[PDB]
Amino acid sequence: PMILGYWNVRGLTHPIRLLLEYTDSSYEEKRYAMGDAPDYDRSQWLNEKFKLGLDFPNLPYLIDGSRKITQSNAIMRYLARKHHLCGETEEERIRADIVENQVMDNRMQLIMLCYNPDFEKQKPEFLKTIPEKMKLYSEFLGKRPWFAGDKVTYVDFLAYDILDQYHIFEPKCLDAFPNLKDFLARFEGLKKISAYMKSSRYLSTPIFSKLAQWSNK
Amino acid sequence: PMILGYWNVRGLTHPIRLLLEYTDSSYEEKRYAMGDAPDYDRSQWLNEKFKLGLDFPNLPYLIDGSRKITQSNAIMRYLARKHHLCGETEEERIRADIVENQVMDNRMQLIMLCYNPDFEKQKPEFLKTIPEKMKLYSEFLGKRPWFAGDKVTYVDFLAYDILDQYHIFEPKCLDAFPNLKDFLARFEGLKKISAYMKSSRYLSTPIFSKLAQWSNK
Ligand SMILES: N[C@@H](CCC(=O)N[C@@H](CS)C(=O)NCC(=O)O)C(=O)O
Ligand SMILES: N[C@@H](CCC(=O)N[C@@H](CS)C(=O)NCC(=O)O)C(=O)O
Repeated sequence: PMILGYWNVRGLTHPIRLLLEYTDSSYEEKRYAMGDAPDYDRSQWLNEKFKLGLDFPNLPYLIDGSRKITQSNAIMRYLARKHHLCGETEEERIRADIVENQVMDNRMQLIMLCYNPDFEKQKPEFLKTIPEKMKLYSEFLGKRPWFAGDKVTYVDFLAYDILDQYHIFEPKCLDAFPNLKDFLARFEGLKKISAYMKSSRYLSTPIFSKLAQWSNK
Repeated sequence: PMILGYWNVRGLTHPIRLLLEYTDSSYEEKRYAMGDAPDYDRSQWLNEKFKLGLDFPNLPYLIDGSRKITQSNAIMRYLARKHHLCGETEEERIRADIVENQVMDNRMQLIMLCYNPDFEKQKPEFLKTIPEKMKLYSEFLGKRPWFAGDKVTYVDFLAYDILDQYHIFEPKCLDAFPNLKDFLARFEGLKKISAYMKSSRYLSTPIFSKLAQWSNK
């Protein structure tokens, strides 16, 4: 089988776990654990970081036979090409390129606030900003059923993830965008997905390490 | 022609400027300026940020007639596809994806150092880490002429830039790494790049905005 390695956290690997399932990949995961405070030992990983033969060692990684990959986006694109889940048209490619990089931006912003020592001070001004981030998702999708077009592509996995996360963080952030909420239910309703969500392998939380101030446990 | 817009800095757009020159593209630039401390006015951009028809307004943006794109990597890929500078085989495609992503991480690490009020006391820890980053790019290029393989692809633009920037930060960081000093000279040796480095348009520094602690003027 293929081997997925990551922390025993949702982090940024939710979209890869979901694509592996949707595509019926035959895989196993090694979920590394971080020691507890104060130290938050990372030795379970560090001990083999440089022994897997990865060009640029990092988590997540994917071993797929003789193919070895790091960087979540490259893993996602690798799977997308393997299982034909890319945009077919120039327009679809442009939309997937954009979204793919927009979700990373929006992710880094959440990670930054979340691991910010002044998280409580920070919520307030950060939440005033969500509505305009959702609007931009909302208008981009418009009436299309999926982000690049007429077909589910790997970016739907990235966009579902990030929208789901913003929603955990601000339950009402989406009341004003029925099309986003509609997107989250169309996505949760794909066949292998609904099944994966009721399984032992499913991990929606925690999101971050115990380092976090949010969704850290 | 095509319109590229970004700040009047190198920032994260050096690779696009290079790619437009290497490909003999017809293009005009809009270089936005920002005020000086203490409030660093961004009003030149802000006045037109929501007036361009951009899906997710941001800098850099590229406009190619109908097509309006944001996110640097999406602009890079659009230019790559147009001018056939994409990997050709799967092996080239994975190497491209990884590098693209590895570049952005190494770039985010430098930006975070450089925008930390603690620059000076923090810098010496940052320097200790460089040798290991460069060894990774080094062992990855190996003996290949270019990053994805035997031909220049869009990723050599992303790689030239991040090696060039770290090289400006630590002039001696590449001494142990011949294939990289060499890569730097092969790239610069490209006809249209060599031509462009001497032109009126060339903008090497500053790299960061007036806010940074390093290379801000
Ligand atoms: N940009 C990388 C993020 C890599 C990264 O930041 N990995 C964190 C987990 S989110 C890590 O623990 N890295 C392993 C390491 O550096 O040793 C990706 O998108 O895959
Ligand atoms: N992930 C984006 C980063 C973009 C970004 O943060 N843009 C900066 C300059 S590097 C900016 O000034 N944005 C202007 C704004 O927010 O209105 C990219 O790769 O293009």
